[PDB]
Amino acid sequence: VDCTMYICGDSTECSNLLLQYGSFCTQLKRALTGIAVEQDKNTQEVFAQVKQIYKTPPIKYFGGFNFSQILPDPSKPSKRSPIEDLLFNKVKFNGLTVLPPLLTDEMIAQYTSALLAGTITSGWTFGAGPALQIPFPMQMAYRFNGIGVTQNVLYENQKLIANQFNSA
Amino acid sequence: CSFGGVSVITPGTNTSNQVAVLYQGVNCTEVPSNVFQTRAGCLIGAEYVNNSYECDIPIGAGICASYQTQSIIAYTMSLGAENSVAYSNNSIAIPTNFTISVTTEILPVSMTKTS
Amino acid sequence: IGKIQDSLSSALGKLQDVVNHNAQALNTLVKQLSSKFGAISSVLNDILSRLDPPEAEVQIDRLITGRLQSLQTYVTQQLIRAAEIRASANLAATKMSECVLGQSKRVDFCGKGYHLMSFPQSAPHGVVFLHVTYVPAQEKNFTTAPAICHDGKAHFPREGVFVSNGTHWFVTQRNFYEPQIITTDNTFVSGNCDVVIGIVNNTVYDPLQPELD
Amino acid sequence: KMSECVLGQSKRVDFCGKGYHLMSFPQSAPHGVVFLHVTYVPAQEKNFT
Ligand SMILES: *[C@@H]1O[C@H](CO)[C@@H](O[C@@H]2O[C@H](CO)[C@@H](O)[C@H](O)[C@H]2NC(C)=O)[C@H](O)[C@H]1NC(C)=O
Ligand SMILES: *[C@@H]1O[C@H](CO)[C@@H](O[C@@H]2O[C@H](CO)[C@@H](O)[C@H](O)[C@H]2NC(C)=O)[C@H](O)[C@H]1NC(C)=O
Ligand SMILES: *[C@@H]1O[C@H](CO)[C@@H](O[C@@H]2O[C@H](CO)[C@@H](O)[C@H](O)[C@H]2NC(C)=O)[C@H](O)[C@H]1NC(C)=O
Ligand SMILES: *[C@@H]1O[C@H](CO)[C@@H](O[C@@H]2O[C@H](CO)[C@@H](O)[C@H](O)[C@H]2NC(C)=O)[C@H](O)[C@H]1NC(C)=O
Ligand SMILES: *[C@@H]1O[C@H](CO)[C@@H](O[C@@H]2O[C@H](CO)[C@@H](O)[C@H](O)[C@H]2NC(C)=O)[C@H](O)[C@H]1NC(C)=O
Ligand SMILES: *[C@@H]1O[C@H](CO)[C@@H](O[C@@H]2O[C@H](CO)[C@@H](O)[C@H](O)[C@H]2NC(C)=O)[C@H](O)[C@H]1NC(C)=O
Ligand SMILES: *[C@@H]1O[C@H](CO)[C@@H](O)[C@H](O)[C@H]1NC(C)=O
Ligand SMILES: *[C@@H]1O[C@H](CO)[C@@H](O)[C@H](O)[C@H]1NC(C)=O
Ligand SMILES: *[C@@H]1O[C@H](CO)[C@@H](O)[C@H](O)[C@H]1NC(C)=O
Ligand SMILES: *[C@@H]1O[C@H](CO)[C@@H](O)[C@H](O)[C@H]1NC(C)=O
Repeated sequence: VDCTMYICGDSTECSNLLLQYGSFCTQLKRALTGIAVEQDKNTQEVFAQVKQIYKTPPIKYFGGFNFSQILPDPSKPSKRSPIEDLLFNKVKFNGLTVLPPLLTDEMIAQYTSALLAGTITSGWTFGAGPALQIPFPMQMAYRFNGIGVTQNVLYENQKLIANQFNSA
Repeated sequence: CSFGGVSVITPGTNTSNQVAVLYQGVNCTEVPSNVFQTRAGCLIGAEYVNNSYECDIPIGAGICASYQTQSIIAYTMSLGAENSVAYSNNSIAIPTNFTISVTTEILPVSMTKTS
Repeated sequence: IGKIQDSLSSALGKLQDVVNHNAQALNTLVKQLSSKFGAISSVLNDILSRLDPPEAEVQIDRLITGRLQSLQTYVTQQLIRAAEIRASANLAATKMSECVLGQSKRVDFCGKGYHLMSFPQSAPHGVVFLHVTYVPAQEKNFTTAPAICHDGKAHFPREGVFVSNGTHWFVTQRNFYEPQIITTDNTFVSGNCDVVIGIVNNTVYDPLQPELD
Repeated sequence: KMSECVLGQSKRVDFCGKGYHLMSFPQSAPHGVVFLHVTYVPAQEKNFT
């Protein structure tokens, strides 16, 4: 908000009278500018949590499990996924102005798809260093160990577990 | 009729005294070389290149500026490198060495007590 | 540790920022003692010298209202800035508990890598943590299998991964390459080898069987 | 949450959904983020001595 243009607004008898109040309008513009600079740091801290922009391999077959509804859609200008397309369809004046965000949401969708391909291809290794590939069934079996289940319970029930994931 | 803020982009007076100017959300045909139209306004005094670097000075809507190519330039920031994991249904990568690293983290705990 | 000392001796912007903010507000408070707010001057010894008491009340009230407004704006913005310093100190108190008096498993809470240990250092109005982490390096690829079939049974590693250097099959631990012969001491058995997908055929060595004989 | 539920596996109870956290996937929303948490839920118990 332009303090002077909201208050006075064009007139000139009002600007000289408002000049008598000191730095009340400089403080308000500083306060609003700090807020706007904080909104970009919010988004940088949530989404730019990845060194490289990782890609999934073309074959796209992770021991079964089916991630097609959450991987990016190549037939789109925005390259969003099917669920990211569902989510985006559900949500000048007297000195007032709206600034645009630093990151487009194409860029945000590109950060999220890289976080997804890091996880589906390397498990948790890309979050601690270089991405180390591992087959998805074996990564799922490592995770079953982390909750205290023995890892043949996964390999002997792989198809059922993959069907339950797909239905959910 | 048109109003908007004016911003000045500078590489720092310890580097140069050249400057670029952003007229915020103003159509670049009604401002009063390099005139460049952005989703964030009209930029004057920077040339638009086709490369893409890491962001230096944030302009907005995906556009950043830098003093590189000097002068001031515009472009679209870089999300990051490009790493391609050689994923397969029977391949694994295992580390053979390690590094010990140490980093810092700074946090404010207090401010000054005034009366 | 020798490089922290160079990089600092040659970065404390978050501590500088809170000092600057407070000074910029205290200066704005004093610089308001010289505005009229719609009066004849900014000095009470000038309204009490060229106005009679019935006329100086009206001019003193215009200053009182302005100065009260400015003081109360100062006091609101300090409450809002202190509520933010409070959350930072609450996070610092949790990091001192969880990274300095313990080893954390939370990812990216005590550095980037695998947390080993943390050291505190005092700063002007805050604290610096030095985080020591482990980072794996220099990876190779091998080929893997989920289980090994032998004598009609399926074997799984007790705490590792089965790997192959091209012709032979070993067990490693998952974060550091150190291959071992597959025996019945580092694997366990469950089931027959036709329900797992990806089983490979290989021999699992029994230590007693030869040694005894 | 993005650090601890997407870049790792969490043992903190209820930080990444109901059940034993297996893994989590992020999706971008307008001005926000959506987390799809995959968890393991035990079922069909029997009693024993
Ligand atoms: C992953 O799941 C999707 C369903 O969400 C599959 O796509 C559907 O497949 C059925 C038949 O299996 C078709 O009738 C639908 O028209 C498909 N929907 C589409 C293409 O949007 C998809 O085939 C699954 N992936 C694999 C590899 O099987
Ligand atoms: C693991 O990495 C370390 C480096 O961090 C290697 O040690 C270095 O070896 C080179 C060549 O022999 C020396 O010039 C350096 O002085 C060594 N560094 C240190 C800190 O001593 C080590 O050889 C690697 N190990 C393996 C098995 O590759
Ligand atoms: C693991 O093996 C893969 C498979 O070859 C290697 O990835 C390939 O590396 C070459 C050369 O760097 C590239 O041209 C290919 O594009 C890569 N991907 C393929 C072939 O899918 C990788 O370098 C190996 N990793 C290690 C650590 O040796
Ligand atoms: C895989 O590792 C094995 C080590 O057990 C290699 O086989 C041995 O290699 C050494 C040196 O070449 C020989 O002295 C041994 O006779 C080999 N056999 C055994 C049973 O130890 C094997 O060459 C490695 N394969 C590859 C492709 O590197
Ligand atoms: C792993 O070993 C088993 C047993 O040695 C193999 O099973 C035999 O496979 C041959 C060829 O398909 C058949 O003629 C036999 O009847 C099988 N015997 C039994 C008991 O199943 C199995 O094929 C081996 N796997 C691989 C990939 O070679
Ligand atoms: C395990 O046994 C207990 C009883 O010891 C079962 O709880 C009983 O459930 C029945 C049927 O709902 C009730 O009529 C009883 O009153 C319950 N017992 C008590 C003491 O309240 C329990 O449902 C059984 N669970 C399983 C999985 O078998
Ligand atoms: C600022 O100026 C000093 C001396 O003129 C120089 O050493 C330093 O590199 C300059 N900083 C930048 C960012 O150019
Ligand atoms: C500025 O005005 C011209 C003339 O109508 C128009 O062609 C152009 O699209 C306008 N700018 C933008 C950003 O639309
Ligand atoms: C950038 O690349 C595009 C490709 O469509 C081209 O048309 C344009 O002229 C290039 N810009 C410059 C400044 O060379
Ligand atoms: C892996 O994929 C190959 C295709 O190249 C296929 O022949 C093989 O059966 C698959 N094995 C597993 C364990 O998925």
